Amino acid sequence: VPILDVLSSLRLDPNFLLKVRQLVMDKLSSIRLEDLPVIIKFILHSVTAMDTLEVISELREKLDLQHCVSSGQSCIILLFDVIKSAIRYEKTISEAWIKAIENTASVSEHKVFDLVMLFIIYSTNTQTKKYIDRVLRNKIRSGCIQEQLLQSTFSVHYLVLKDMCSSILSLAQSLLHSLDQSIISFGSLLYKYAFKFFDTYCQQEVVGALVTHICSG
Amino acid sequence: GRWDQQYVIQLTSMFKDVPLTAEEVEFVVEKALSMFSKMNLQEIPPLVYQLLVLSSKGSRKSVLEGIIAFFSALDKQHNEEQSPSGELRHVEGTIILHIVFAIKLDYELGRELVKHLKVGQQGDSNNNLSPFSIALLLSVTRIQRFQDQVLDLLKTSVVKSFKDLQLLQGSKFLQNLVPHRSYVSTMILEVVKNSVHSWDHVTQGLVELGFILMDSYGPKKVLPSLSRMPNQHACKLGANILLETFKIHEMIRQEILEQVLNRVVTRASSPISHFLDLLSNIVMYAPLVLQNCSSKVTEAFDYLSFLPLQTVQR
Amino acid sequence: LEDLSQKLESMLTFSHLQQRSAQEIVHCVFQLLTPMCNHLENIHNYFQCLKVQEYHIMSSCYQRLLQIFHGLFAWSGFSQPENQNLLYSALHVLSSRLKQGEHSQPLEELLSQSVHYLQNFHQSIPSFQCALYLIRLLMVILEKSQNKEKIASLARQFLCRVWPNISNDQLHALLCIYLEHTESILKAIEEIAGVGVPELINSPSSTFPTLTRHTFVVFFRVMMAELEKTVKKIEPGTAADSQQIHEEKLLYWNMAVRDFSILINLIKVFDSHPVLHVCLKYGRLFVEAFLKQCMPLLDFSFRKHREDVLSLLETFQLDTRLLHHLCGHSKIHQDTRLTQHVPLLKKTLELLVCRVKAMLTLNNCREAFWLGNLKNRDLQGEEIK
Amino acid sequence: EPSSPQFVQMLSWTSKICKENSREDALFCKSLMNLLFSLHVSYKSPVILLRDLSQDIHGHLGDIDQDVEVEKTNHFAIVNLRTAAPTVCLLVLSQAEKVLEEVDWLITKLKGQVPNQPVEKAIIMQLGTLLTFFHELVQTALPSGSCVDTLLKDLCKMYTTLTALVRYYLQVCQSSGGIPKNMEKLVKLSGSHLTPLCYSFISYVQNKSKPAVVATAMARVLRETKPIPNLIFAIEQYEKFLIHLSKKSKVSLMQHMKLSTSRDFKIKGNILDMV
Amino acid sequence: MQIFVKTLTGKTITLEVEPSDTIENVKAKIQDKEGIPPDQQRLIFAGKQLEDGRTLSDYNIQKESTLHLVLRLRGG
DNA sequence: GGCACAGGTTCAGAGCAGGCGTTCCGTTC
DNA sequence: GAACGGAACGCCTGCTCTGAACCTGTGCC
Repeated sequence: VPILDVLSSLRLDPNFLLKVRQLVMDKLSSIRLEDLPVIIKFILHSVTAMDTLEVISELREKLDLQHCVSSGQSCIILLFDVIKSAIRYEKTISEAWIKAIENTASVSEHKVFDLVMLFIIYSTNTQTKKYIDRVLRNKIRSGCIQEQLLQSTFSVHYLVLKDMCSSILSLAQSLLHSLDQSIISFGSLLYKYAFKFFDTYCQQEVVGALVTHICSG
Repeated sequence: GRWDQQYVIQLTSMFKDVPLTAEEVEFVVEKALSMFSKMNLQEIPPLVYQLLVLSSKGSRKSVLEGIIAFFSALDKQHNEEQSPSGELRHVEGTIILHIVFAIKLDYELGRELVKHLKVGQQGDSNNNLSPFSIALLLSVTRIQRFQDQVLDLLKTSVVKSFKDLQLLQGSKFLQNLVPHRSYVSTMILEVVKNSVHSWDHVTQGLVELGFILMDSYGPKKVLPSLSRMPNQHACKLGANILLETFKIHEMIRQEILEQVLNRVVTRASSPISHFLDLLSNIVMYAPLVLQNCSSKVTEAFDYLSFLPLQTVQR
Repeated sequence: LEDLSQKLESMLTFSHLQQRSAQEIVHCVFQLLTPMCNHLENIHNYFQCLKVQEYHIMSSCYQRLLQIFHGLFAWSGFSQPENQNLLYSALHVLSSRLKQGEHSQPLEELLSQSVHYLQNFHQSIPSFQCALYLIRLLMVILEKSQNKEKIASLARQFLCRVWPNISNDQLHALLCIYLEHTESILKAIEEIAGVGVPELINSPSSTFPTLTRHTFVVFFRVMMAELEKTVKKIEPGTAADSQQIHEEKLLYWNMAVRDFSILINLIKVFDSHPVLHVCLKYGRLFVEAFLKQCMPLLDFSFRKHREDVLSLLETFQLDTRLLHHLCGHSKIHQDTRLTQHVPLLKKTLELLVCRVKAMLTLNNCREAFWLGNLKNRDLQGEEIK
Repeated sequence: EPSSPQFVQMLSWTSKICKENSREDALFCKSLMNLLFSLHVSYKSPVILLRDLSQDIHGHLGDIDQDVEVEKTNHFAIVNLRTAAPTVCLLVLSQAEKVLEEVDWLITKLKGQVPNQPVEKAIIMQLGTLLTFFHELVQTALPSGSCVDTLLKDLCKMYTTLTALVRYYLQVCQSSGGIPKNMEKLVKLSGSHLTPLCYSFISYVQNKSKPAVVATAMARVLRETKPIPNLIFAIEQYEKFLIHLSKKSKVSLMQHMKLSTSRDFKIKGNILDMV
Repeated sequence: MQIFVKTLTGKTITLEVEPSDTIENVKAKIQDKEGIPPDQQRLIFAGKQLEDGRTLSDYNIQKESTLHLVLRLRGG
């Protein structure tokens, strides 16, 4: 792992870099949690522009995030901080990710990580908000993203989204405006669970937002 | 009958509780609005309150028409007297505040208002608006349900103003036909100039508009004339608004700057030149505020590798 | 039953009602209707197998019943499985309205029994509306599965009977139902359009009655709309597809085109506002379908199967011409209401011309494409000046 | 400054060069003309200019009838058989489009109002002038290339603009009872000179027929189909709005115009040799 | 120091108070001289909704400068 | 007889306007 | 007095505006 720290921080050719990237990616699910953020950081700045969809898909299908599940939640927060540092500017990976998951909208067996990423990236990029918006409005409609995913999402992966309260709330607000009561149902379930597991500040914010939708819309 | 100019408000309020037709509410409002001319100023807002809550069950477009005609004409009277303020703009502000708070109940008023100041066909935007109406709309903005339509209206109103002016300048025939009306850009800056009178429920809307403009109409096709030239006079108006706003309102200079730095930093995927030109202009007016954003300043310096060169340099 | 039909219409497609769920109401209604209004339905059948005010009432009762049945059976909570135990008990009831012992039977067999029971009413009924509700009911029972033939025979009987007035929209809906279940739409219109004539020969009221000098309109409307809808469904494949499939497609086309010709030729006898209004509005749609879903096939099957295509196009000119005449007619008798739909027609025809040019262009016979300007006629046949 | 005498002598000198010199180069000519319009427009409208040029084109290139004797080179020198066809047609057409933008823009502004009288008058004078322009162009044996497509799309633009004028008049004359005589005379001209020729033009283009990737061939051919239809649609839509105004004026504006000519096709005994 | 307030009936009313004094003090004076309690009052100057914890120095409010009132009836 | 610049063309994307779809009032018998 | 045609506000289709690059044709070395 500290090899990967070093090698990530060096000037090295992309070919040896791609070799060692595969020497990592074959040994993804054979690992503890402790090591993964520094590994993944390296991987986030090991990719090309052309191996982006393939490696996101490879990664996303390969992972567990649940076998690891107080070092677990702490090192998953650091994993997500590494993700926050790589998503911010490298749009060749963020748009690659959005479109890597929208293309896996066929199978309804797409999991927590797909939605955690939706929320994080919706909070992250002001600009790519509406592609996420439209992807989710089509996604929800297919009999995909449903409650049970949201349940476990907010049941375990809450400390990450604890920070991203207003992100969730903006999504919810944008959902409840339109038709297709599936939309409205899910946006309401969002409020419920979000209010449930989060701070008293979050709760105060929620009810404020709710009475706003009431007096207004 | 002729109305004892003192106690006309109470008379006006008597019509409130009687259920009337559209015709009888119309008669009272048209006459009562004709009364506005021949008065002192300061009585007008509560008059307007009673007018409005009566107008909830009748002809409301008629009242707004009369209002805006009144205040636009008198604004022009003030402008020509310039080329009588410290109370006048105050009463305006208060009136705006009344009508916002009354819309807060009844939304039909909002939609009838906006239909009145719908550009639609662009020639309506050469009789529709005044600085005063604009100030109204930017105050209205604060209602979360209305922050879309009003801003699409002002934005698209401003772009079409520039499309006209470009096309008029590049013809002589049209100049030989038309006399130049007011054009939306200069109305908006008069408003900002006159926001010193210090009703600041505007200024958040203004800020919001400036940011909208620079966000949308800024070099993205640039990384022609039609798509280029009058979607740069937009951006320039955005930035120009913000810088001018910033020189007046010492409460606001912080929040602008935090938003600007968020914009500068997170992107530089996209071209953000206009922003940095702005930032230079701001600091060159008053660098002291930048002590207050010391936090975001130092946060940028952790991101100053992942940023590209030109960003950093300027 | 007036009251109960009002309440179902409100509920599915009144406060003490609305504070209950639809499921609750329908769940109770099984027990509150089925065995004891079936008695009453049987009693109506007994009566209608055979003073006038009672007759009016009893007809009204009969239609209200069947309306209730339709309002019941179409409930979209029988899509989901929860309310379907209820449906299985309901079907048990309808089947056991004749015959008992066939307990916990297969669903489809029970459907057959229910609908076979519902058959026997066909002669009893006095008025149109009853027939319609009955048919719509059967159709929504039967989609829980060929069976179109039964619907078609029934619809044909109830289009062909005497019916001693009638509102157009009823008939519109019935004939939509007829044509979308018939085997061959094309020979259906052909049969009906060698029979649009005996409305002029015989009666100033035909061998296919429900066909007054009034009612022609609606026949026409539906024949045009449903034909245009039919042909739109065709997909032209490629040259990888056999000559055989192309041949049957072209014959299909040819039948549809001569059908269209026959339809349009009926305008000279039946000149009005609204019959014109129809062929304008529909012609353009026909032609567009012809562009978007024939022309690529012809490009494919030109060089082998050409002479058919030429017969086809040549034939198609012979009503295209009528349509241009119609546009002119519509301009002259300056009738706003028709002229609204001209220019898209025009634009659509010229676009056909140019598409043919392009069609030959691909097949390396571009220079052979000659034009001629057209003689200006009315609808009958002149050279108007 | 546009009104300054130096602008003026400059423009005048330019125009003298355009009246004087053949100069069989293309781009040279193109640059002069572009110069000339870019000056002239700051002084006054370019239509009588356009008219003179169109006439000169007609004189140089031919006519679709193949039998009318014409020369009016004398107007504007910068023309040959080499110059004027594939270049100057486009250029002058692009200037006409700028005019039609200006006028549709006026009209939108007028519907804005609900000052009027001189507005309409100037608009009509403009429209009639360049309608005469289109007349002299449309009689012409242009080539099958780009300039011909350009012309169809500028006609569509023409008719559309007329339609918009008509729609303006709907909202007026219902209130008052109107159509001042200018507009009548204009529609008279629109019928007599322009439209029937349009149909004759199209006869020319379509009857004029005289190695390529099949998919891009599809792209080419289907791009080639649209404009003539879009023309038709615009004409018919002029006619339709005239009808309306007729109904709501107590006037037959259609007594001026004619039974819309229409186009039936054929195929001939050439396909035989090809196979 | 003297100031003005005007209301929904046009009752021009004259309030004498020092500028360093606060706004809830004026609400007390309104309950006193006009009988209107504080919580229903909504006080405005020149298109600014005036809060409780401020004073007249905060809003640059000066001699004979006219305030506006409304009755914020929660229910009505 | 070949190379370079021009100009045409074509595709990809994105953005926006208008016409039809639903819902109601005027006009003509 | 009623019914059927004219009329208004929103979403989708498609068409257009624009740029960018390839490629091919012509003229000069």
